[PDB]
Amino acid sequence: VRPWSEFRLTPAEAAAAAALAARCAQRYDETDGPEFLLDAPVIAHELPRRLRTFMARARLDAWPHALVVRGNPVDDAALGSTPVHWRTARTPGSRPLSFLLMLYAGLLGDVFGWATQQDGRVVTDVLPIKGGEHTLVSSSSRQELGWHTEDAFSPYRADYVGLLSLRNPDGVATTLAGVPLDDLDERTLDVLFQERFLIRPDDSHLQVNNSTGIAQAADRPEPVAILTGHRAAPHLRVDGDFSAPAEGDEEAAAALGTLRKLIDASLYELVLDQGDVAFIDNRRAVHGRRAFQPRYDGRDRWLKRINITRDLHRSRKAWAGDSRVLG
Ligand SMILES: NC(=[NH2+])NCCC[C@H](N)C(=O)O
Ligand SMILES: O=C(O)CCC(=O)C(=O)O
Ligand SMILES: [Fe+3]
Repeated sequence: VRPWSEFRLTPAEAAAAAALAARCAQRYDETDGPEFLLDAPVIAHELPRRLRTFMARARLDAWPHALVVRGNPVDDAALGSTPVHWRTARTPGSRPLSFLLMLYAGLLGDVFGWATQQDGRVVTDVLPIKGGEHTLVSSSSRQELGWHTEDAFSPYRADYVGLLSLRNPDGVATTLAGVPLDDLDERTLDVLFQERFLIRPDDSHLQVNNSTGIAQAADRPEPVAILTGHRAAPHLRVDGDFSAPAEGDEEAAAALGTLRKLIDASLYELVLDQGDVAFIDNRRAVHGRRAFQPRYDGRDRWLKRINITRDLHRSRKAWAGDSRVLG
């Protein structure tokens, strides 16, 4: 095999991890509180050793687009109905699973949120919101969520995007694609490495997607490269919807157009069943979500998600209130 690295917890490992998260949910008032934010990486050292070994070695592999952990138990009855909105989605039934995601994430890096996304929460919610079916945000449904680097507009975007599937009864697939190196000619590749492209911020950073900097990003975007790093294993920064060539740059336009078609043709599906966790490498792969028909009956697809950077100090310029919410 697969383009991702997969780990399946044994029942005993899964019980121990869940018990750990339960303990944290008893001792800490909230997942995004400063106390648990600082303690979670240390508490994570108590997770099962086989899981910690996987996370430590897999993060260092050069190939995988995602780290996938399967087999966390989720009791639908204890979980309760899927919320109608992210504002009210911190339900007691989902609380321990949110702490669990935080613990797993603490093995990979430093977690943060965005002041302009779900009220600057660190653990956020992905669920279908009635009326937002044909939008370009993660609460869409009937409209396929086009592939994208998470927060491509920003130089402080996550290195990893964590997704915990609380329920996915219809098996809706997350979509993934890597750099199509096997099909890019060297000239096209060279152009993609140059600062000849524009990236606007996606709609989830707009004021209409929050309760009661981003402006200058979609209005006066600075030219940026789509590919960086090693020619033979580039890092990727693109958004299928919000990317564009520099004004009048027909050679960059042709390179982006080619890249769109190659990623479209190489997109593959990863189904996160209930309890599955995925950490998507936001530098090697773009990700999206297949279109699906929302239910609105209380059992809709529901994910918790979290942004992870290897170095919070790389984003010092963007620290808003504290270091864990970027502006
Ligand atoms: N090309 C795009 N649709 N980009 C935006 C992706 C959705 C974004 N990850 C969100 O949480 O809403
Ligand atoms: O809907 C999914 O499975 C992924 C959503 C997504 O792209 C995100 O919020 O990072
Ligand atoms: Fe995304």
